[PDB]
Amino acid sequence: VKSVTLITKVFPEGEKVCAVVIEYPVEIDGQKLSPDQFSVKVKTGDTYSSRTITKVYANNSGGLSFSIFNNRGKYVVLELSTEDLHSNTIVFGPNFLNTRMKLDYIVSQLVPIFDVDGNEVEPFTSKQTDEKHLIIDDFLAFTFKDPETGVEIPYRLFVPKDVNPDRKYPLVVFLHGAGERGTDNYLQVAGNRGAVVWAQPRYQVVHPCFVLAPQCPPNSSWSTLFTDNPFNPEKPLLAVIKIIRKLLDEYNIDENRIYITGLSMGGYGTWTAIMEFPELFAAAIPICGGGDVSKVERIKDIPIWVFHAEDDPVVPVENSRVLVKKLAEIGGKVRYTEYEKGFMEKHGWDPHGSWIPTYENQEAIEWLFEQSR
Amino acid sequence: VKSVTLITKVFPEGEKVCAVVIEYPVEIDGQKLSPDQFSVKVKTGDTYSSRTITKVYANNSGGLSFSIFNNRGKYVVLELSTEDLHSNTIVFGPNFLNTRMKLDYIVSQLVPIFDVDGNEVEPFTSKQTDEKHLIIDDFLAFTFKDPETGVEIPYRLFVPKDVNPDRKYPLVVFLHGAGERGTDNYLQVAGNRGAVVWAQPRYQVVHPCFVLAPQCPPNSSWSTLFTDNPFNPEKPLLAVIKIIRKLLDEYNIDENRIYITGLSMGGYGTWTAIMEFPELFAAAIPICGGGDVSKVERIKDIPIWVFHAEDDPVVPVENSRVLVKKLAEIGGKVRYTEYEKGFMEKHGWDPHGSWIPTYENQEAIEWLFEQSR
Amino acid sequence: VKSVTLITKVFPEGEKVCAVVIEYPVEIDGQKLSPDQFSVKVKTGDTYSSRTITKVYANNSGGLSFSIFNNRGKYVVLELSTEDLHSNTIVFGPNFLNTRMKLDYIVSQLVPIFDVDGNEVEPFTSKQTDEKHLIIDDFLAFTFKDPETGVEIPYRLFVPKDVNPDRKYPLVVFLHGAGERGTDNYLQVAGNRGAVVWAQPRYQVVHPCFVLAPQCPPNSSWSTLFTDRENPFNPEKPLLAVIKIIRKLLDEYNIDENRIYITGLSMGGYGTWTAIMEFPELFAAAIPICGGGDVSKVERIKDIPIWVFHAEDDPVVPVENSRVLVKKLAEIGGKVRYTEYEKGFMEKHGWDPHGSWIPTYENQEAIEWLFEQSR
Amino acid sequence: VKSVTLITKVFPEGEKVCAVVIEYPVEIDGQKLSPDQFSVKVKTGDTYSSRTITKVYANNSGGLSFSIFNNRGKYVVLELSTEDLHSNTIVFGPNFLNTRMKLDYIVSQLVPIFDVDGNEVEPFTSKQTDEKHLIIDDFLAFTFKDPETGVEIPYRLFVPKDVNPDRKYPLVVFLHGAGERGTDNYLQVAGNRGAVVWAQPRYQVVHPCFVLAPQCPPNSSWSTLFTDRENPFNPEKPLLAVIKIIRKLLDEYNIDENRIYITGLSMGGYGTWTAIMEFPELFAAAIPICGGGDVSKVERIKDIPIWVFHAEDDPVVPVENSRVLVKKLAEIGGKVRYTEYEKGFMEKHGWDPHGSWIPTYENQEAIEWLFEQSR
Amino acid sequence: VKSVTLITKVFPEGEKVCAVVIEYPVEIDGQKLSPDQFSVKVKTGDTYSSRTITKVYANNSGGLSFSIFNNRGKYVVLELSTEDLHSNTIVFGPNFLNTRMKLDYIVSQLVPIFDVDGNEVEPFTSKQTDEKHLIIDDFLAFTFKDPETGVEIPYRLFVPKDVNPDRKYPLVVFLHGAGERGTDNYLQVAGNRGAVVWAQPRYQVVHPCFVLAPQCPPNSSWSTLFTDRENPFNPEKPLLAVIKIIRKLLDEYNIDENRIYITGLSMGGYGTWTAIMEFPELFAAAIPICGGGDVSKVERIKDIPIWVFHAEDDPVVPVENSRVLVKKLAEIGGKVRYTEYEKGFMEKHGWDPHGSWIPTYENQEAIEWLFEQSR
Repeated sequence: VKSVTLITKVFPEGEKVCAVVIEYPVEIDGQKLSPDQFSVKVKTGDTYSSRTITKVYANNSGGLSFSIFNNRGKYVVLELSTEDLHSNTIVFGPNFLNTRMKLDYIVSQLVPIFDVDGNEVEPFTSKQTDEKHLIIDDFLAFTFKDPETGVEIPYRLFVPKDVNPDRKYPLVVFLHGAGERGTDNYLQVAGNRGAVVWAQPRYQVVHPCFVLAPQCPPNSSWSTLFTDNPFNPEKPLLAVIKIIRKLLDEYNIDENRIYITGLSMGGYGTWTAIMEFPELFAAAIPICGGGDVSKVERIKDIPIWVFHAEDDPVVPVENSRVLVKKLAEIGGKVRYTEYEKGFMEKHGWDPHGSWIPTYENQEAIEWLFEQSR
Repeated sequence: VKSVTLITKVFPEGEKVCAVVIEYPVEIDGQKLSPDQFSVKVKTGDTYSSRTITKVYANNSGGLSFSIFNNRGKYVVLELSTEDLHSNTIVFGPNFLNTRMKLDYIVSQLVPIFDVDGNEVEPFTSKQTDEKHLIIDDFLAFTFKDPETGVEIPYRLFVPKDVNPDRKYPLVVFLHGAGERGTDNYLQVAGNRGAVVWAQPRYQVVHPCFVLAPQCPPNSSWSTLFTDNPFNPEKPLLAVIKIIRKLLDEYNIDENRIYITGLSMGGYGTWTAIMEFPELFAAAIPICGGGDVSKVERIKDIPIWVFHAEDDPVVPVENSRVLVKKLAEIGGKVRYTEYEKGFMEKHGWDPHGSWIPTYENQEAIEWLFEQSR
Repeated sequence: VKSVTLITKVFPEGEKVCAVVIEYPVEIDGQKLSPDQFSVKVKTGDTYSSRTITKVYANNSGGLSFSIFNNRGKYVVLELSTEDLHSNTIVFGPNFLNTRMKLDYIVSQLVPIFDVDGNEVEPFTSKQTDEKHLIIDDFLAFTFKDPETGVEIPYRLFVPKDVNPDRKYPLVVFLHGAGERGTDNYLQVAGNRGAVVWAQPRYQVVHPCFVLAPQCPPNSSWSTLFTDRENPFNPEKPLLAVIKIIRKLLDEYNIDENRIYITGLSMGGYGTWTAIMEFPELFAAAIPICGGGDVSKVERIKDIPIWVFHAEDDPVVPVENSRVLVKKLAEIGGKVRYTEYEKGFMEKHGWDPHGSWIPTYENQEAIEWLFEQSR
Repeated sequence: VKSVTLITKVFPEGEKVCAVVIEYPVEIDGQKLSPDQFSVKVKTGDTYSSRTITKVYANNSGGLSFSIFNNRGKYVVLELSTEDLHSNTIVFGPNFLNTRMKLDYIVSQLVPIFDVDGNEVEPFTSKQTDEKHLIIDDFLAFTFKDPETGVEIPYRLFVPKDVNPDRKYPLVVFLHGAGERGTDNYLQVAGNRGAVVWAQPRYQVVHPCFVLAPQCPPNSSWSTLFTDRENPFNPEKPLLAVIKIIRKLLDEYNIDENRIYITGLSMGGYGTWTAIMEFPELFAAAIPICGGGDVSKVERIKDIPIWVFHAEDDPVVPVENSRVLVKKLAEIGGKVRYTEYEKGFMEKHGWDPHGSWIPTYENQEAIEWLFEQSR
Repeated sequence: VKSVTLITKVFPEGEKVCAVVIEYPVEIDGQKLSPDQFSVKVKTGDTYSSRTITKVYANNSGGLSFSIFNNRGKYVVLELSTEDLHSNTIVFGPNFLNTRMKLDYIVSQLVPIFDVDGNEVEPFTSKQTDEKHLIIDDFLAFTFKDPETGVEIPYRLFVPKDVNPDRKYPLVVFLHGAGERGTDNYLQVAGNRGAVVWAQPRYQVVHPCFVLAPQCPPNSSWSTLFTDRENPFNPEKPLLAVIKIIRKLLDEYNIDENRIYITGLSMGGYGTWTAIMEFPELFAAAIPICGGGDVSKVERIKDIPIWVFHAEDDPVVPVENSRVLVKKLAEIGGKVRYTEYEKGFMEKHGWDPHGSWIPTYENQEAIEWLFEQSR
């Protein structure tokens, strides 16, 4: 068997293994395939536990493309349940610091299966020969060192394809994630849909654009939140602005539509970037953060859509209310969606994670792309 | 008993029997009625199986109008569960060709029931004496023969009521449905809410309008999809344009607001009608189809809202993406709602059936009626 | 449709309607019948509730019989869940007096059905036209007028069938509990399996067998239980009458003076203890279920085989009532057995702990044991 | 991997695959094994379904034995739910003829596992390489050729072990039902616990014991049941042959002429009734389960202890068939017992009411009773 | 509130807290009480979990007694689900040594309640103030000092009540299993129904009865089981001591030398086998449950009635241990019975297969049988 390839996809909750794709040396008859023919298990961290296969099928493609008219062949896709316990690639160890386990899978075809010419294909068992990281393999990895010197900032950059080069396109800049701090240049783009949502074909076909997901080192934050008032720019945020300038230097990016959005720490981060560099950004979506209300007047002309859940037990909701109230009463350009108590838990999410429905809200995506300077 | 009348209503999934209405020769006390007093069963096709009665009540009306203040009399309504196995009137036999069984019901009042003057009304059992087809009996049946000659095209036409005649009103033209092909002049209007949604009082009170649901014969399609590139007009679509001209000839229809929408085969159909007759239509909603991207420039000024689910295993989603991407980058007037993988199955629908949420989306109805030339 | 007949049968917790039999104008093939073609409902008391039909079949007998081989005939049997709420015929009224519901059913064939001839019998709906009381209908009804005391006592008696007139057979006499008191001559045979078990074919065919089941009248009781707060151990008129009727039976029938057994529950349990103690000469063996006791008198019963039953947690009749008789019986040289149902045993099996007669009449060992007794 | 062995065992409703034993090249610690490390599947008939693995453990025996103390060895046992749909080895074909499925399994170790040495045996997948028939493999296979009639009769015989050659022991002869007819010499010992119960260690160790289990051939039957519609009570060739083989056994073995017991079910129940009535001199005691009867002949069997079993609602063999023999037996002076399973009792326990042999062979009282009989 | 008393009772799997009784300052009507007015909780070990209250009622006794008739008094009984996780008093520690939890409860009346006087007792909350050990509190505690060997042996002895001093009565001696070893004199009477069943009123009233339940000390065991890897069949000091104490009892009490019965499980099963084989003259009958054997010695026990019990799949004590003694007993002329619980039987009933003492002490046949034995 040529390979068995784990597929990962970023789900509102974070990155998960959603499929295994097995490459056969012959052409499998999908019609006759079924979940009970295979097993897929995940190592954590010393025993394996089962993954629920929900669907099976086939193609000469080898991503997750199902077609009823030819269910075949070389490639067999086993879909996995995203509700499985160990579906997540990221484990939230006991700080504001998550990590991404190396992926450890064993896969077996359990019984013989029929190929297109009606042979049997014999059982096999195998560890994976691959990962493939969906929409997260299309973000370029880069490093930027703040010279003079010298905080290094890994970042991920999505460049649109294939999109006439004598035109300029928006930049969406994203800020994770206390949990997503680190040095690996992956967490920031995998913790949630913050960076990746903008890169989905559904939105790219209609708002082609760049996305920037920089990564804050451990023990630092975007604002002086974790380094002590928590509202001033900290050197990682400082460095991001410079990365933005480099990107406009290097790429056909529309200076009139640089958008910024961020989450929790990256919430503070968003308010802070707009309040310190207010000529730079065309619009903002700060999610469950705070910022300096004495400085709201600087940003009265930036369209902003604020999000926060009422029952956020990590970042008090009042941190959004206060900015929203001041912004609005001074002539504004502000929206505000304050998720009701119980809403989040009703949808199976920690009430801090208000970024989940926010990035799943097509009204807000569309809104952002209507902004300009 | 004067009659027992099956009521049908078109549900997003298609037409179903949702009630039985029994006409008594005296006036029944609804207060005292209950589901366990009756039985309703459906013949398929050689045994009968039970229908779940969910609610009972009464009136001098005899559609499904429940009133708590007088629960009486002549008329007894038994509501049926739309989740029942054999609730659908249409069976999807093994092609791209569905059919509508003749309706075969037996109904019994099981125990004596009380009338308003406190008599008993004795048990009875009966086959149905009637169908009544809701909002599907308000579409006129007509035939059009393409003279010269001679493909005949049955069609259904909803004419608004009662709406000052010295004014012009929009035409909504709908295209089913590979499955809904046939000759009966019913399938097209019963397969799903494609034609009927526009005719609902909720929308008619505020956007009075005509609707046209023509029917494509078997073995043909709207575009050269099923007759072989699948993007050119096939003679049934050709004939529809002529039916549209006849209708403007015959009816006070606003030439500036002829809207077109369609589904799958009728998806291709929609793109095709706009790309070949671009002066004719004011807006379009193509659902899960494709069309010719070399011809997108002709339609750059037609407002279009495209719909497709990501995991459509019949019509690849890329068929919408490609048109959307080209349309947008050339100056557009295009929306796009690409339902996420898992969305459809989460709501109990085959992921091909993206027309179901689309016609259930009040934003899209309203949108269409804001268009004009 | 010729008739619709309610089939009742006495189950451990009393008599329930277990089947409905419809006599069709022609025969019918049951192979093609199915539960969802019919409906069965009870009234209670001004609405109906459904009986759940668990199997449909056909025979030519009219009872419950079914062979895979010939599932056909003019009779269609609809069997009903015995676990249905409204299956019991007897509503337990207060305080200690039960009443049987006049039975009230409507039945439907809902869809056409195939016949042997055929091919279609049309839907019908109907009240019932007949009860059939399976096993209760083999007990002849009689009334006895006690010529010494006026008291009238209705009774039901089972006479064995196809038995040699030249041999003699045992008599089982059953005394019912308070709740079965009445004047209808039905209750005491339908409230539990107390009379009827002895009359089941499974037992009759190995131990043919008369059964006398007397009814005691609503404002007395077998012993001075309900007719005195001093010592409810003395024989009351109804019990005394029962004796005279045992003697009528002996005169009228080929009954074996040496094997007149006696059992009863609760008020009938006191009844049983009182009977054997006041007439030690009469009975071969006794099964007193939840009753009570003249302890001063166990010496007269020293030689009668007795198997006592009671539940530890009986909240109506303290278990100590059986324990005391058994203790004394035992220490005096006995011929006594005693099964005392553990706390919780009854509710575990879904039974009020007072109803200890329920597992007892279901005990094959107990039945067999009674029959190996004699004088 | 040295072998993968299917363990079958005869359960009350017939023979099921209950375990899969894998012989590994080294020993293994079961302390560290768990059900989710393996997979077990049957074919039927061109797909597989899973057997549910309920416990994993190791021994050095190769059978089902497990001690908490040393959960280790080259053998790994995967125990399987006996409630799985595809556990039975025997598919009930029509009309009255069952067939055993050639067995078809694939087994997997899915993840690496720790060994004693060690530390890793890699995943493998495999068809089985062996059946082991637990208890059916102690019955020697023989065929007898009846020299008077040509008929060939395959039979299985259990010979006791570690028993004194100088004493003599009982013979239990089992006659199987219609469905077990055939020519394979396996069916009649695997279809139910009829032969094998007598051969279980729990009983052998208190009542050592030969068991003869003859097979009757697909187009006849023990009595003139299936070979005549006039009176299916006469001995047919297969039964007659069985007698001759009892005599061979007596000649060849230290069997006690005074304790040749006989039981069978259904066609074997008729068989049993016919055998004892036509050869009253031969058998010490009989257990005929759902069979039928020459009533004219019970006088010859007057002195044979007999315990009849039947279910009231048997839809294949009317219960009246047992009732009639029992009634007569009883009134003539007997030595007859009779347990008749109440309507519903069988389905309550999940059993077709015809299979009354199932609770019967599970009755310790019945087994014990047979062994206290003799001439 | 006068007191809150924990009611414990010995259930087949050991002693559980089954009720909580509250003594109120006045009487109370239980007719008006309901489970949701109270709360009951255990500690374990630094949190509490709820006991589920299944019924509330009142009496004037203080124990579990309830009559429908007078549901009233100063005592309020809260009955608790015996299926609750934290109901057992005994935590099974390692390796083979169990310990009883000091008991730790808090109880609440949550809402006001109506009294007889009345009309309101206010909410209260409280630790318990009392245990009451139902049946374990009828066994007097004693210690014996073996004057030949120093060994001290605690024991519990049940003396019958209201019994004639002039007659003599049986002695049942129970030897507990490894886990009940200790020095507390409680374990061996609370770990299972081994001692206490004989002491239940249901049995006492038909077979009055002493029960001796000795405790063996944590680092030995009745036979040379845990004190030698050569042959664990010899009498160890603790067993020897037990004998001397049987003799003390005979001296001190009206015990019948002809009916000293003996039973024990596991380590107590070995104990039982060893006892009767080394002192054949002493015991009338034995029930050894999952134990093991000096096979060379069964000839001395040839005449002792013995009913052995073991489960086929016991993973601690191989069933072959019972099979071997039974086989020999049988072939030598016996007086031996043997019930061997089938594989799966135990787990089906929710029991570890080693605990075969659980169904055994629940077997009325076994109990009755022991009592018909004598010399």
